[PDB]
Amino acid sequence: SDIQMTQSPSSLSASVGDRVTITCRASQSVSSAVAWYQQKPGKAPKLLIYSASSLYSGVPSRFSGSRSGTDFTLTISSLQPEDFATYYCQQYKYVPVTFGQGTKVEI
Amino acid sequence: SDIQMTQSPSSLSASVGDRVTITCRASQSVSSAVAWYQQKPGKAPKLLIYSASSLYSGVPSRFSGSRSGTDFTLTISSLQPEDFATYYCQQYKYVPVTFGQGTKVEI
Amino acid sequence: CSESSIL
Amino acid sequence: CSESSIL
Amino acid sequence: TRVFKKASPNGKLTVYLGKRDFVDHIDLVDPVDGVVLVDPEYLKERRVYVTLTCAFRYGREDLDVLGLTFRKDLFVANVQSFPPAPEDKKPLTRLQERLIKKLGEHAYPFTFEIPPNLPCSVTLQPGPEDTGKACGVDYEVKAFCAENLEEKIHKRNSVRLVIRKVQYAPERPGPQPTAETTRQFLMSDKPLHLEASLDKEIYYHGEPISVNVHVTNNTNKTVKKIKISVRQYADICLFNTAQYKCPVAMEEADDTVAPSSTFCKVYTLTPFLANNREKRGLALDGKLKHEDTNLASSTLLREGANREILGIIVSYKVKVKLVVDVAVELPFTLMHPKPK
Amino acid sequence: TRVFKKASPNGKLTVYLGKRDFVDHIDLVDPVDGVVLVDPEYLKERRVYVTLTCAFRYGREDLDVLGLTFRKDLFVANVQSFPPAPEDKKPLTRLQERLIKKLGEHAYPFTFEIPPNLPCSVTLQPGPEDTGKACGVDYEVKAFCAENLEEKIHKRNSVRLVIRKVQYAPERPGPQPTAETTRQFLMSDKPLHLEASLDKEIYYHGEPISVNVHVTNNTNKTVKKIKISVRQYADICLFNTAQYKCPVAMEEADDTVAPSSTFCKVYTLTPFLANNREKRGLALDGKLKHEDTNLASSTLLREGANREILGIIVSYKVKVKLVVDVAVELPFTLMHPKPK
Amino acid sequence: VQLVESGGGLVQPGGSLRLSCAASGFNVYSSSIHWVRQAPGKGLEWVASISSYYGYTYYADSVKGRFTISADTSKNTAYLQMNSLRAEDTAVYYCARSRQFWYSGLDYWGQGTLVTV
Amino acid sequence: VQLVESGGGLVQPGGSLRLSCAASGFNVYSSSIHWVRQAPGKGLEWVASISSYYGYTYYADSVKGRFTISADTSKNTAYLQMNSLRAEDTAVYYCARSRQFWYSGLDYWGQGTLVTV
Repeated sequence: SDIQMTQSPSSLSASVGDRVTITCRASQSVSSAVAWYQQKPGKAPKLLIYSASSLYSGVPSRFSGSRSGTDFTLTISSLQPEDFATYYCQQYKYVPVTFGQGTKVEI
Repeated sequence: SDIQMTQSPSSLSASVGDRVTITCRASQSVSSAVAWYQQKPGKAPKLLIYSASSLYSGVPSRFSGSRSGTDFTLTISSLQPEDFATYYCQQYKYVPVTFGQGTKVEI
Repeated sequence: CSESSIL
Repeated sequence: CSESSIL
Repeated sequence: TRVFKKASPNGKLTVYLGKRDFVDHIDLVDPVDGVVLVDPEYLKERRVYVTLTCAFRYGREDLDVLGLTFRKDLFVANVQSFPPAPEDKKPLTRLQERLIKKLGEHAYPFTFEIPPNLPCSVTLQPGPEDTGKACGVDYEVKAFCAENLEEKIHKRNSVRLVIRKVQYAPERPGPQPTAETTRQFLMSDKPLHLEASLDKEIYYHGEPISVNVHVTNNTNKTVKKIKISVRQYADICLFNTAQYKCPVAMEEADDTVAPSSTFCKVYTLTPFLANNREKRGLALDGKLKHEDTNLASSTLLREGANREILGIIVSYKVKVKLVVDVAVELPFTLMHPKPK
Repeated sequence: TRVFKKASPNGKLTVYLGKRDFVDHIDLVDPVDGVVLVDPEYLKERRVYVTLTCAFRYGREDLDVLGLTFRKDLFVANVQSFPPAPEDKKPLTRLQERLIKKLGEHAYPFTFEIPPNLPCSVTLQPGPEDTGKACGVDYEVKAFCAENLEEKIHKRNSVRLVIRKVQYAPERPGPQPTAETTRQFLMSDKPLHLEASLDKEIYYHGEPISVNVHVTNNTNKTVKKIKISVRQYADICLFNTAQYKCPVAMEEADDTVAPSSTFCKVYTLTPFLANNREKRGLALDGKLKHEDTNLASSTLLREGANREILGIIVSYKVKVKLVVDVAVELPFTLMHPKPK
Repeated sequence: VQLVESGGGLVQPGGSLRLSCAASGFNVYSSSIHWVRQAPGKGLEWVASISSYYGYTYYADSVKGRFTISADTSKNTAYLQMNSLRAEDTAVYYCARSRQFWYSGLDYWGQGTLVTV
Repeated sequence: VQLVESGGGLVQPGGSLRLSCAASGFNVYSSSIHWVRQAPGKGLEWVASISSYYGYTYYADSVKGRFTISADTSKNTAYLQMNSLRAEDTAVYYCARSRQFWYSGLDYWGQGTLVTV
């Protein structure tokens, strides 16, 4: 059934070099099946993390995931001028795959 | 192996209307598997009896068969002008199919 | 072995 | 039923 | 006429039979009967028996692994001969009494009225790697001298005969089978109409099968190929039914039919065993010895019930297929005529 | 690290595991290990056993002899956990010891050294009519409180885990397979030369298979069609070997070759399970439950001996056939890559 | 390596439109193609998916029955048929690729044609 | 219903000749075709036969290997291929038909083409 991925905060800002964390709770136990996306303004999203901890190829090491029960977190070790975008939390343990509402990071 | 098939007499004659018999001995036991054939001068042989007793279709009733052990007999109850020909005894219980030497019936 | 006879 | 747990 | 016989290795017990193949008329089966020739002084076992056995020796590839093969006697009946049993007292047939006269007072009769619905003598074609006794349904006649049924059979004193239960074509033919199918497609809302029809219900062995075909392709699709094949069904049901299938003859034609056009021709197929030798499991008509026989003829089930039959049941139908795919199957009967 | 677990229905006994798919390295199998959490205050019986069972359960055409489904445990090993066995002085793994830290003194370890050559977890696709337990080779882990082995274990205090033994593609490729056949005909000693080759030895599931073909026909006969298919064999050998025979994907080209001419093209086969559902007896990779899984990946026999391997052994090869008929078969490997 | 997507346009309510996702560098048998829209200024929403290896097709509840997804395997391009469009369906329609063995996120994305009411 | 046979002629020793027995009115699968020579003025001698239903072929010892027999099932015609003809084999080569189920004598005969080495 539906699994509301209540993602928060729905908006935030941080200077270049500051550490930022984004939290995403699953309304039901989804195991370790979560992935994080980066969507630049108006262009196709891009995959960063899968299995809620695994780092994809190409993406910088600055992106790291983590899990705690039904609470998932994505943390940027040091935000960079090109990291300002909208990040989406996705689970894929149950169909339908459900995406978070997103958190726009502002300069 | 070959089933030597002696047939006698090698020649005979009888007046029209007389009863004649043609004897055929199978060197081995061929069960009831023998057939008798009429071969007008120069033309294809014609089948008369099969199973050593069974009279073929279309043939006159004047022809008949019989068996006794390894001795086979073909008898004509009344010989007619059209009955003068060469008759061959054939067994078909074992290959190779072996034909008799034949007995020409003469005026 | 099998065989045959004439009644 | 089966489950999971984090070391 | 001539009668069969087999003399026991002991020489003191011989069994006579009028014929080896017994016809089945759907509702009745010809009574197996004959006589046994016995003498007292050679009869140290004090009694003589006869035993008709109907066996079903399966063992198909599924049980090839585990090595084990099985057989179940689908029907067994016994009769007491040398000491005449009043329970077996029945009037003698012409053949039995004629043999009694020929033989004298030192022979005794027997007779088994095989009930209907028992499977016909059918053999399944062994694989090239098989070396055991051919699997299938068969009938066998046993005569022996013994003190009682508990005494073990003596291979040095006993007579083993194999008969077979056979079926023959009905004297009156069925209706000309016909079959058709109509299909609908998303690409075009017009049907693909396929028909087929043989010439007559019943076909003798070796006689060529002939199929009328007609295709009306109103769709936008093209019939890549016309495939026609005749397939032999062999229902096996000892405890619960199982199904196996084998095509015995096939004819793939590259013929096609254009959109919104009609195609019609008559094909011909003739099932024969020459090219089907490699086909393991194919049903062959009952063999007496390790001889060669034709494809298993169709089995005439009793009435329309067709219920609780044992052993192997063989049936034929021919499938017409179009590679647009669409298929239709026609039943037909395959067995020899009644010998004259 | 997300370890698994399972709790007995009564909740008195629970068994932990680090992973459920244990890779096979051809020559060694990863050791199954974990811990069991028990409480002596509720365990007056004073034994907590663990049982690894390599069950082999087989179906096929036994239903016709009634429901003769059979299973044979190809391998069973036991270990005593709650009373520490004196002879099991084997050092713990990192996972076991870290779990022990997590759990305290009320948990006890265990470990099974599965020997090589045991069949890989494989399932045979059930037919639509089959409703019982899926046949094939599977592994299962049991844990139960008790007082002896002879006493029947109670469902109340038993835990059942199903693991599977899995095998992955080699880190290095093989040689580019190739095969050819030259045929001579009664017309004259003029050859019909056929070759075939594949792009590479190992193909991952779903990856297309490129077949490189070349035909040289110097005879007057014409190759009516080119038949190319990829077929799966599953060698079933519990007591005596049996061979399965099942295509999984096929391409039929109407290409031909004129007398004294050459022909060359590359085809693309791609096995997949979507259209192969109806094929009963097809081999599927071992499931952990009633889920959906891909076609059974090939099995890597230990060393070159390949002698006396039980259960089911799966292997693939692709057949190139010409309808003059001439055919050639070409092996290849079909298994997943090693996950990171 | 990439996914080429095209077929966007404008259709008033009750119309139907067809989108295509032409894959390149991988087969539709080793992969599963998902259509992942995004309404203007809103968040992502998965609307349909096809996994040719097994043959299953999955649709979101909001488009259950309305849409139909298919893909020919000869040229490894997937199509999505939208019927009876509405205002709420206006969005970008990114195509995406999910590894078949086994799912690990939508690692490759199309380019997101438009749909309007 | 009849058998029509043709192809007789003269060939000196060491030659080869082809005879054909084209049947009409019955399939070669429900019948077996036999070749029954008959030296001038002598008795018959069965030389070779074919039973298409089973595929077996039988040859007499005096012609084992020398001859080969085959039948074209598409048109119900059977062929005898005689190789290395010799003095003693001159004869009339009647072809004949034997019922396949089951042998009951050679009920139908060809017209007897002539072979004179």
